[PDB]
Amino acid sequence: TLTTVIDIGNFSTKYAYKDAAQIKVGSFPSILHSYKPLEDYEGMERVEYNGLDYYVGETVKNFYFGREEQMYFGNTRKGHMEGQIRLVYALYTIFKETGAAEFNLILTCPYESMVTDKKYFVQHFEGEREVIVEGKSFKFTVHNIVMAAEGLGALNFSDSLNCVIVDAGSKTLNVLYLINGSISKMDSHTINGGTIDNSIMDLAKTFAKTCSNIDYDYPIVCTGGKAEEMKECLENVGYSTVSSAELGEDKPSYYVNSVGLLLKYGR
Amino acid sequence: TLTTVIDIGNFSTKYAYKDAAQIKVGSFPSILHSYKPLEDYEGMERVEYNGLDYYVGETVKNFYFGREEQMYFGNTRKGHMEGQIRLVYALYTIFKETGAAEFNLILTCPYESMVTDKKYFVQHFEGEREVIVEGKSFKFTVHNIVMAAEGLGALNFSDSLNCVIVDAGSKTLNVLYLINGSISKMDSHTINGGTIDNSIMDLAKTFAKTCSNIDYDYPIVCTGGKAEEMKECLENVGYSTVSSAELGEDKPSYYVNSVGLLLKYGR
Amino acid sequence: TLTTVIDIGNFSTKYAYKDAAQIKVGSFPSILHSYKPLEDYEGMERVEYNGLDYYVGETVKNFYFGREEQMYFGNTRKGHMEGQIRLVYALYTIFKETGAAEFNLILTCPYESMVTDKKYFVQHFEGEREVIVEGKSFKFTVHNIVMAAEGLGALNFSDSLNCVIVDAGSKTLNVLYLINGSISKMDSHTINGGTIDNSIMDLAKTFAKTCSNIDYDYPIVCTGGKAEEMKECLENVGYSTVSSAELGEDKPSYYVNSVGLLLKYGR
Amino acid sequence: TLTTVIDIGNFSTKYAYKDAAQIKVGSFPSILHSYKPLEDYEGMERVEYNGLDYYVGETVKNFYFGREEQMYFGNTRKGHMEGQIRLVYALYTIFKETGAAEFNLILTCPYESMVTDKKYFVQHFEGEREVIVEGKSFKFTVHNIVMAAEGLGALNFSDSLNCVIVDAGSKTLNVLYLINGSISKMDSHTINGGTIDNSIMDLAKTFAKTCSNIDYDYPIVCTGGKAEEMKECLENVGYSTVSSAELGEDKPSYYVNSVGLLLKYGR
Amino acid sequence: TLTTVIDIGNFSTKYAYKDAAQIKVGSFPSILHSYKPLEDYEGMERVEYNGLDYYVGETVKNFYFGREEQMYFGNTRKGHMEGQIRLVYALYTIFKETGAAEFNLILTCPYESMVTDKKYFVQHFEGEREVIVEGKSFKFTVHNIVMAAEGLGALNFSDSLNCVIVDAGSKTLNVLYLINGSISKMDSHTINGGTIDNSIMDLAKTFAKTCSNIDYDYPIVCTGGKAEEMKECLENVGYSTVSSAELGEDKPSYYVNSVGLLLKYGR
Ligand SMILES: Nc1ncnc2c1ncn2[C@@H]1O[C@H](COP(=O)(O)OP(=O)(O)O)[C@@H](O)[C@H]1O
Ligand SMILES: Nc1ncnc2c1ncn2[C@@H]1O[C@H](COP(=O)(O)OP(=O)(O)O)[C@@H](O)[C@H]1O
Ligand SMILES: Nc1ncnc2c1ncn2[C@@H]1O[C@H](COP(=O)(O)OP(=O)(O)O)[C@@H](O)[C@H]1O
Ligand SMILES: Nc1ncnc2c1ncn2[C@@H]1O[C@H](COP(=O)(O)OP(=O)(O)O)[C@@H](O)[C@H]1O
Ligand SMILES: Nc1ncnc2c1ncn2[C@@H]1O[C@H](COP(=O)(O)OP(=O)(O)O)[C@@H](O)[C@H]1O
Ligand SMILES: [Mg+2]
Ligand SMILES: [Mg+2]
Ligand SMILES: [Mg+2]
Ligand SMILES: [Mg+2]
Ligand SMILES: [Mg+2]
Repeated sequence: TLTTVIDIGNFSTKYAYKDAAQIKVGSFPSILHSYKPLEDYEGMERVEYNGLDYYVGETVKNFYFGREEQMYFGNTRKGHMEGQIRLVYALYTIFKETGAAEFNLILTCPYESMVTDKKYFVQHFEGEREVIVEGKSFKFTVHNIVMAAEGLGALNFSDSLNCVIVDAGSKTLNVLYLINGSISKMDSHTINGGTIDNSIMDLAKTFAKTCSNIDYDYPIVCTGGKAEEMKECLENVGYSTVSSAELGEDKPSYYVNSVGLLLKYGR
Repeated sequence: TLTTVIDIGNFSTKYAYKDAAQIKVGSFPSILHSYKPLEDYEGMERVEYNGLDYYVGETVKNFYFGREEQMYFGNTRKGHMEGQIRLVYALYTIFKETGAAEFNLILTCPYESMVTDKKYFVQHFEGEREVIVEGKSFKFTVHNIVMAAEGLGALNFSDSLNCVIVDAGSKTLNVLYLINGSISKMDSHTINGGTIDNSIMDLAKTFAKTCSNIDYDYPIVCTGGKAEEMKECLENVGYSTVSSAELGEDKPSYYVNSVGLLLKYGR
Repeated sequence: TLTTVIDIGNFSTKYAYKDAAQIKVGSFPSILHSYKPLEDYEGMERVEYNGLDYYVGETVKNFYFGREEQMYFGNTRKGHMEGQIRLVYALYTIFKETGAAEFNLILTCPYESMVTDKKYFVQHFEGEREVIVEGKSFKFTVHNIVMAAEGLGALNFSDSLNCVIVDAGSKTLNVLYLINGSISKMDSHTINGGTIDNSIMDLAKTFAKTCSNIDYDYPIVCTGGKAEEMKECLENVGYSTVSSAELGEDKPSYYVNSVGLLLKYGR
Repeated sequence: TLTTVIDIGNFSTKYAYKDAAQIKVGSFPSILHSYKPLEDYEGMERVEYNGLDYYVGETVKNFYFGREEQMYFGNTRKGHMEGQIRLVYALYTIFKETGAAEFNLILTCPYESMVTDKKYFVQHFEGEREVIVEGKSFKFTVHNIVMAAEGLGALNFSDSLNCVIVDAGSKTLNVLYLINGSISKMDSHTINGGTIDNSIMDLAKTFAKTCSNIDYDYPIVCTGGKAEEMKECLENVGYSTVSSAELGEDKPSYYVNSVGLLLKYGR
Repeated sequence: TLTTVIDIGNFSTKYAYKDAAQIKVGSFPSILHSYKPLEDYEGMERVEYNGLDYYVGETVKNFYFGREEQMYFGNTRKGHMEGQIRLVYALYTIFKETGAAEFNLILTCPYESMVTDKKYFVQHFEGEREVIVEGKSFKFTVHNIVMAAEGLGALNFSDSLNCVIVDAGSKTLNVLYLINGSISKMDSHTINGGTIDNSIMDLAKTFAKTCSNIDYDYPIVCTGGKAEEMKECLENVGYSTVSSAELGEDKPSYYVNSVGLLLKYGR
C-alpha cells in the first residue's frame, strides 16, 4: 500500500510518493480536451473514468492552437465531471513507475474549499475503482483520502513556525496565514488571478493590499512554481524576511506544495 | 509660487493651501488601478506620470466590485512606483482651482520613515516635471520639498505643549509622543492596523498596551478621520484629558493633519 | 468551600489556596487575545465568560510575533471587559487541581483603586456564574469577595511592623507606606512604569525621588517578581535596612503578594 | 586659575566665584533626566560626562508633566552616577562666563557626610577631565577640592560667633550647632524633609523638637532659599534672637550658603 | 462639677481628680503627630479641637520610627496651637472614667511663665467648648482655671516648710526655691535639659552650679519621674538633707506634681 500526495493544479498536476528513503516525484501538464477520435496520436493518452473520455498528455495543447487562452481550468472547484481525470491519470502514472494498486491519497485543496470538496473526492473514490487508459483497463484501490491544504508543503522549509505562506499559483494565490503550525481561518485569503494571466510585479502588489495586516519584519514563505521570482518582487515592495522554499537536489520549485506534505503529514 | 501641504493617506489624499487669508482645502479618494482601456468613463480620470498609467478618481472603486479588500494601499511606504500618482494628481487638482504651476510641497510621512523617504520624494521631483492627465499634458514645478511628520497638524489645536498625538488613521496608528513642540524618537510608535480593518474599540485598546508609559492625566490629542470617535473610546479605557482636534467651519476631522501643518510650518 | 487569593497582574496571574496544611500555588501568563478561529491550537485555551471569547494560555504570545510590545495590559484598571477572563480562568485552573466550585475570593488591587474597583468585581460576580472553557461549560460560585491591597503579602516576611513595601511590579510600582500593620494613605505612591519597560537601576532611582521622606535606616520590604534584584539596586542608592521577602521551599519571589495574604488574611 | 564654590542642592545648583573685587554668581535648576533623543530642544542642554548622557537645563521639567513629584533628587548622597552632571555643568557655565579651565572647587556637603563623600568627589575629579556639552567637547582641570559644610556661608552674616545655623533647604534641614567658629558634632542635626514637601510652619515646629537644647535667647541664623520666611515662623514658635542672613545687592537668599563661603574660606 | 489637676508635661500628661475620699489618677504619653489618614489604627485616638487634627495615644510613637528624637515637645511654652490637644484629651479621659462635663482646671506651668500663659489657657477655654474624639463629638465646660506652679505638689510631702523643690523633669529642671510655703522669685531657676537628653549624674551636677547659694544642710525635695534616682545622685554631690517625695500606695513618683496640688490647693 503506497501513500502518495497528488497536488492537482491548473498548469500542471504534481504527484509525490516515497518508495525507498528517497522521494520519487513527477508531474504532467493539466490540459485535457474532449475525445474527438483521432487517427494516430503520439504524445497524449486517452483516459476513461466514470463516463468520461478525455485526452491527457503533453500534446493536448495542439487542440488549442489559435485559442491558447482556453487550455487551462480557471479557478474552478477541483474534482468536477472534468477534474477527476487529472487525478486518476496521476494514479496511473504512479502505477507505471512502481506497480502499486492500493493508494492512500493525500489530496491538496484551497483552504476555503476544505469541507466543501468532500462531496466530489470522497463519494467517487471508495476503493476498487477502474480506469481505461489507452484501451488497457486498470483497476486501483483508494480506501482513505486525507484532504490537506494547498500551501502547507512549504512549512517544512520555513525557519519560523509563525509565518505567511504565499502560494504563487497559476490561476490563484493562496495566502495562508499561519500561527503555530496551525492555519488561521480569518486571515487566510484566496486571491484570484495567477502567474499565467498576471505578471508577478502586478501580482505581488495585490498581495500587499489584501494581506496588509502584516508588518515588514514578519516571515513570508513563497511557494509555487514562480516562488524564486515571487520573493524577488516582494522585496521591492518592502518585505524583509521573505524566503522562498527550496527543495533538495534536482527538484524544482513547483514540487514544494507536494513534497513538503509528504515530509510532514500522512501518518 | 504656491506653498501647499499634501497629506497622502490610504483612504484618501488631502491637500491644503492658502491663497487668500482663508484656507482652501479638498481631497480625493486614494484608490487607483492599472490602465485597462475602457470605453467611456465618467467619474475617474487617467493619470500618466513617469512611465505609469493609472486611473484616479471617485469611480475607480467600481474596478474592485467583488474584491473590495483590494482597493486600499496597505501600510506601504508612500511614494512607490504607484504612490507618486496620488501626489501628482493632487498637484493637478490644485491647478484646476488656482492656476499655479510652481509648488512648495509640504509632504507628510510617518516619523519612522522620515529620513528614508528622501530616495523617492526628492529624486523624482526636481522641478519642470510633466503629467498627462486625461490626454491634456500638464507641466508643473517643485523646487523644494519639506517632509513633515504625520500628526503634527493636530499640535496647533492642542491646549498643552506637552502631549501625545494619536493619529487614528486608516491602515496605521501614528502615536507621536511630544515634549516641547518636539518629537521624542524613542516613545513614538507606529501601530499597524487602522480604522478600516479594525474597530475603534479594538484599536483604542491596543493604544493602551503600547503607549503604557502614559498616566491617565496626560494630554492626548486625537487626530485623523475617526478622531471624535477615537476620544469617545479612549475615555472608556480610562484616559481623562483627551481632546480631539477640531478645525474651523465646514472642515471635518480628516483635514487636521493637513490644515494644521499649514498654520504652523512652511516658512 | 475553598478560600483562595488571586493576584491578577500584568505579566502573570498568580493564584494561591490552602487545601492541606501546605499551600498549593500556581500561575499562568497574563497574555490574552481576541478569538480568531484557529485550526488546531495546543498550548492555549479558549475562555468564554459574559459575552467574551478570548484565548488564555502559554502560546497566546505567538499572536504577537512582530509586535511584542502589544501583549501586556498596561497599568489599566483590573477587571475590565477584558480583565475578567484572567480571573475566571484562574478559577478554572483551581478546579482542575481540587474540584472546588465554591470560592471565597481574596482579590488584590492597588491601594489607590481600592474603593473604585467594586463596580466591576462585585457586580459581575454574585455566585452561580458560568464559564465555557475549551467547549466544556463550567459552573462556579463566588459569594464573598475580599479586595485586599497589592503588596500586603510581603508584610508577613517583614522583621519590622513599621516599614515600606516596594512592589517591583511589571507595569507599575506600588510603594505602600505602612505604620503599625496599617497602610498610610497620604504616603502610599503608585509609580507608573515597571520592570518590563524600565531597568531596575533606572526604576530604583525613581523610588528614591518619590518616597524621599524616608531616611536610610528605615525598613524597606521589596516584593514582586524582581524582588531580589530590587534590593541589590536599592543598596547602591544608599538604603541600609532593605530586605526582600523570601518564601518557603520551591516558591519563587513572584508569589509573595499572593502567598503572604493567605497566611495573614481571609478570616 | 579660578577658585569657585559650587553648592549642589536639590532644587537648584548654585555656583559662586570671584573674578574682580565683585562676586559674580548664578545658578541653574537641579532637574535632570535620561537622554531620550529628541527632535529640537530649546531650553535644555545635553551633558555627557563619564559614561552618562543627561539633559540639564530649564525645560527638563517638561519631561515630568503629570509626574511632577519625580523631578527632584531626594536627600540622596550628592555625587552619584547621576549627581556628577550637576557639578560638571556648573563648571561649564562658569567657562561660558569667564573662559577659565583650571578650577579650585569649594564643594558643599552636609556635615554628617563630610568624610564619606571623598570616595566620589575626589576620585572622579583629578584634573584634565573632559565633558561633552551640546556636542562641543570641553576640557577642564580640577587639582584640589575643599569639601566645606552646608551652612557655613551664613556665618559671615552672623552678629554672634556662637550661634545655630538653620539651613531651610529643599529636601532636608541642616541644623549646624556652632560654638566658636567651629562646628559641634554631637549637636548638629540633619532633619529630613524640606520646603518642597513640607510647609515652613510644619517645618519650623520640627526644628523646635529636635534642637530643644536651645534656650530662646540663643542666636539662630536662618539660611537657605526660604530664609526670610523661616525666621518669621520661628518667632511664632518663641525664639527671640533669630536673624536670617541677608546678602548684598541683587543677590537673593538662596546664595547665602555659597557666597558666604567665598567670603570666608578657600585660602 | 469636678475639680481636677492636669500636669501637662513633655514625656507624659498626668491628670488627677478626687471623686470619693480616694484620689483617682492616670496619665497618657505626650506624643502627638499630624493627621495623615490611616487605614485601621488600634492604640491611638484622633482628637479634633479648634481647627486641629492630631493623633494622641500609645502608638503615636510608631510614626517616629527612625526619627525618635522628634517625638517630644522640647521646652516649648505649653498651650500652643499643638499643646491644647494634650489638655482636651485629658478632659476626655476623665469623662471616660466618671461622666463629668463641668471641670475646674488646676493647670501646672513653670513659675517663670506664670503670668505669660494666660493668653493661651484662658482665652481658648471659656466653657461650653467641644472636641471631636474618634468621630464622636464631646462637649465639656471649664469656667475657672487656677494656674499653679510646676513643683508645688511635692510640698505636701516635705518635712520642712523651708526647702528647695527640684523638679527632675524630662526636658527641663524646675528648681523652685521656697521660704514659708511661698515661692521666692529671684532664686527659682528653670534649668534647660531634662532626663531624656541628659543623664542624671550630669544633670544633678548642673544643679550644684546654678543653685549654689545653698549650703549642704538645707532641705531639698526631689520630685518628677526620676525623683528617687535624683536624690541618689545629689547625695554623691554632697547634699545631706535631701528627700524625694513619696506618694501613697500604687502611685509612682511621676504623679507627685499632680497629686500633691490636689491635696493642697483648689479651694
Ligand atoms: N512540469 C513542469 N515543467 C516545467 N515547469 C513547470 C512544471 N510545472 C510547473 N511549472 C512551473 O510552475 C508554474 C506553475 O506553478 P504551479 O505551482 O505548478 O501551478 P499550480 O498551483 O497550478 O500547480 C509555471 O509557470 C511553470 O513555470
Ligand atoms: N473624503 C472623505 N469623505 C468622507 N469621509 C472621509 C473622507 N476621507 C476620510 N474620511 C474618513 O476618514 C477615515 C480614514 O481616515 P484618514 O485619516 O482619512 O486615513 P488616512 O490616514 O489614510 O488619510 C475613513 O474611515 C472615513 O470615514
Ligand atoms: N509564571 C511565571 N513563571 C516564571 N517567572 C515568572 C512568572 N510570573 C512572574 N515571573 C517573574 O516575575 C516577574 C514579573 O513580576 P510580577 O510580580 O509577576 O509582575 P506583576 O506585578 O505584573 O504580577 C517576571 O520578570 C518574571 O521573571
Ligand atoms: N534659581 C532659583 N530661582 C528662584 N528661586 C530659587 C532658585 N533656587 C532656589 N530657589 C528658592 O530656594 C528654595 C530651595 O532652597 P535651596 O536652598 O535652593 O534648596 P537646596 O538646598 O536643594 O539648594 C526654593 O523653594 C526656591 O524658592
Ligand atoms: N505614663 C508613664 N509611664 C511610665 N513612666 C513614666 C510615665 N510618665 C512619666 N514617667 C517617668 O517619668 C519620667 C519623666 O518625668 P516627668 O515628670 O513625667 O516629665 P514631665 O515633667 O515632662 O512630666 C520618664 O523618664 C519616665 O520614666
Ligand atoms: Mg499548486
Ligand atoms: Mg493620514
Ligand atoms: Mg503584581
Ligand atoms: Mg543647599
Ligand atoms: Mg512635669
